Amino acid sequence: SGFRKMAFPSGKVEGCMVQVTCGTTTLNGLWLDDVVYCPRHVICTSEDMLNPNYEDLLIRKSNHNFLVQAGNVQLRVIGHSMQNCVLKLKVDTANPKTPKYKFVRIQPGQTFSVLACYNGSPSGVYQCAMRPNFTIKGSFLNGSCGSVGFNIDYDCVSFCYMHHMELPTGVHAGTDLEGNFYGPFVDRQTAQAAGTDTTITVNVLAWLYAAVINGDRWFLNRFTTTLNDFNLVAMKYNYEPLTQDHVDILGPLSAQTGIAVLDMCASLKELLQNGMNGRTILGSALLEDEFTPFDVVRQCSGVTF
Amino acid sequence: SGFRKMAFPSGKVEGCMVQVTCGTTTLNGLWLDDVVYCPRHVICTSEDMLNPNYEDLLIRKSNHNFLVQAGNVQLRVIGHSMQNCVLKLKVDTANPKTPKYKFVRIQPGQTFSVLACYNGSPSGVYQCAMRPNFTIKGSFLNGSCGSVGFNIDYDCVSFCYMHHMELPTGVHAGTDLEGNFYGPFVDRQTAQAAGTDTTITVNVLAWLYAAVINGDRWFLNRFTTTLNDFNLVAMKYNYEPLTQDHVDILGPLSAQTGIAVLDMCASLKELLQNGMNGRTILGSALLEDEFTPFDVVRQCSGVTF
Ligand SMILES: *[C@H](O)[C@H](CC(C)C)NC(=O)[C@H](CC(C)C)NC(=O)[C@H](CC(C)C)NC(=O)OCc1ccccc1
Ligand SMILES: *[C@H](O)[C@H](CC(C)C)NC(=O)[C@H](CC(C)C)NC(=O)[C@H](CC(C)C)NC(=O)OCc1ccccc1
Ligand SMILES: [Cl-]
Ligand SMILES: [Cl-]
Ligand SMILES: [Cl-]
Ligand code: NA
Ligand code: NA
Repeated sequence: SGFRKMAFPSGKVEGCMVQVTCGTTTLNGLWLDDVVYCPRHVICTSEDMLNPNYEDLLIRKSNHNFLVQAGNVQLRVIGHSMQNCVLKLKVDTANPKTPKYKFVRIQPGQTFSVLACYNGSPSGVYQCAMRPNFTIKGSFLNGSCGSVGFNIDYDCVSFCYMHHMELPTGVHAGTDLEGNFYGPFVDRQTAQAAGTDTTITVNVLAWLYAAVINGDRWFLNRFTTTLNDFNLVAMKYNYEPLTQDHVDILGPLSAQTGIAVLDMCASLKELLQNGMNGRTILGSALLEDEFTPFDVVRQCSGVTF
Repeated sequence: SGFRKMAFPSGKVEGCMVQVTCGTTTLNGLWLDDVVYCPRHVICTSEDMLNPNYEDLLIRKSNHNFLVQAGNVQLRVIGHSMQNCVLKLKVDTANPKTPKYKFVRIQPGQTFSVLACYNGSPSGVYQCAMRPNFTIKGSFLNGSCGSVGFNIDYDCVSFCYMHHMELPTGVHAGTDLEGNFYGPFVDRQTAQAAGTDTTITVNVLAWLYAAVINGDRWFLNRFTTTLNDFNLVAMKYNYEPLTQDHVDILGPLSAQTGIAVLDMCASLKELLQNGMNGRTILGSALLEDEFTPFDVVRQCSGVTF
């Protein structure tokens, strides 16, 4: 038993990380098959970043302006192109460690693992959620750009996130691997703000099922609620609305524990209106919303890859 | 910026995990060079586990009673031996993925990454601390035994933990890679209890420095304290004593932030006596003690491997 914020094993991704240097700027790239993906702002100076014209900047660059280094090996760039906010550098050697992979755009609330890298080398791995305001609360320092987020499905790596910037609040923004930002953000150093973040209600309920599975039951109550009445309370505490689709996705956890989804909603309702009274749930004094229903099933049934 | 519970990249360890089957019992082994390490209770039946005589049980086993499977490859066992609570199976093939490694016994308070595995395959990776009562609060299901804990130092994997059992409280116990349990526990299914757990004071202070580095400063106060006076308060809240060695280890964080260690102790003192008043520190309503001082420096300076 036990319940931890668990990341995916990172070896399949570690074997894809490289270092991309253009001019004096160095960040990470993702080497799949014969293409290296990296944030396009690698082609900027420290001065360009206020409002760069990336089209113009890339036109002035030749293949040999991009230094791509896999470990100590030197990769030869034989082509370069821009797709939205990411650079695609064609190299002369396919990565022999290329896993089976897919590029996917995740939805707010879904979780993934981040392999935080500097200079093409891994620093650490951690799990996090795409917030409802399309930011993530990561741990990223200068040079971490080009670090990727991912999920694993049996043997297939689903890449969903490439890191590009930090907004003043310590919050992090990036793109999918097709180069489109999550949220309204742009890769230039002009003033930008994330907008209203809310709590991922379906994930909190998932985590309450996780607590029951692991023996924390004090919050189960005799009350029940309707879906609309629950959302009346949720909205007041800046929780995302719970939809019928969310109810369906919580179905299997409800079946495993024998606690109807609306009965668990009624328990959450009381927690929101009364607090925890200095009690804890899975060691936490706050309601946790970075576990999806599938994250709970995976970890509590021991799914492997 | 940002601060997350970060695990080490797990690829070097993933390449060492195998599946060991004896009779009907299957757990994980660690394949380094030409030796596979696994928990010795793999040689028990479901009935033996009450009070096995492992010496006797192993004597009745032949090399071919141990089925060792690396992926789909079948390893040949050519030798078997017992060191304390772990089995050492000699195989006919060195692991080609063997990293540079060391076996180390960590001390209470120190952190490591756990690569949770089933049937020799990774399920996930998470960071945790050796509690003062020599247990860990992990996430382990049946079949997870033989999963290992580890740290990385540049290129060297320091293996410190092999998982063996769960005590009734959902708490987890295991050995170092020489087979000796952390704590007073024994690998048989007789009644056992962990004993008094306490909060890892030096780690909480580390995490308060981490909060300052990341911009949370509301808890810094004008007060100061002596080391003995702080420990008078700490003991009352079941915090481990802070020693002069702990002060020295916090030195570099104190120098980076400009906050003397005893001034941070004074801030912790007020937090303990007054609570947080519904405030949070790095998103947490409770004081976090699973980060060592070096974990904070690593993550906040971007150390790589
Ligand atoms: C890439 O490694 C690096 C990672 C960060 C964690 C530092 N990203 C950048 O340097 C990035 C490059 C630009 C061209 C996309 N810039 C930022 O992320 C920048 C961070 C600095 C200012 C600390 N943030 C930024 O410009 O945010 C928009 C903004 C600007 C001005 C006022 C408010 C908000
Ligand atoms: C190995 O994969 C598995 C992992 C656990 C997470 C289930 N470990 C065991 O099966 C282990 C084998 C014994 C011989 C060391 N047994 C236990 O960990 C056992 C767990 C069961 C009872 C759920 N725990 C145990 O025996 O604890 C001691 C005990 C016994 C009786 C009363 C209180 C405490
Ligand atoms: Cl309804
Ligand atoms: Cl908390
Ligand atoms: Cl003193
Ligand atoms: Na209603
Ligand atoms: Na004193």
